Amino acid sequence: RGGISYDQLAKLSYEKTLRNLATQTQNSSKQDKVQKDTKTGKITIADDDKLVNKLAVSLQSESKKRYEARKRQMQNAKTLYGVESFINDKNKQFNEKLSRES
RNA sequence: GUUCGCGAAGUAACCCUUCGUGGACAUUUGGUCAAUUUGAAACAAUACAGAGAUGAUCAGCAGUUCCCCUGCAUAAGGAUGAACCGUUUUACAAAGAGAUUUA
Ligand SMILES: [Mg+2]
Ligand SMILES: [Mg+2]
Ligand SMILES: [Mg+2]
Ligand SMILES: [Mg+2]
Repeated sequence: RGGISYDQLAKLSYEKTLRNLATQTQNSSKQDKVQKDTKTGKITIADDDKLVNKLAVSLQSESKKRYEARKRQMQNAKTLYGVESFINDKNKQFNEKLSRES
């Protein structure tokens, strides 16, 4: 049991997004360079604007999905426990935090 | 202007006066700045509030700050000098079920 370290958590997050990129290519397949300017020193990479848009969309979708999966957790945990005496929400979140200690 | 020469005129008798002409002496101040409104002090007054830890009443001492003010100050005081008192979501996974799809 126990917790998962950050180097093991990062690999599992990297393994998970590779399966999201695998099925994204499978759902697409189901439906149907390097230039180095010598004067400036800058390196320009030419890439597809669709794959850059799909990168920007999927990060926003994962940002909203974790935002909504946490918002429902806020609305559920506020309306679970009311037995022990509280005063405000920061007291409830602290007295619940004492319960996970024991 | 002074002084050292030189030349001419007059008085002289080689000295004085006069005006011509070479030298020498002395040689570069001040402003970062213009004299009332438009290149910048600040108080006071009026209005509106009105002193931290509190259940009430009383001492304070710090800290953080791209706020300082008094003071000789590395002392101390400025309400414990003031401001602080809010807003708060992703380093995120692993297991186990029902609806909607796909081709
Ligand atoms: Mg006091
Ligand atoms: Mg006092
Ligand atoms: Mg203080
Ligand atoms: Mg003080």
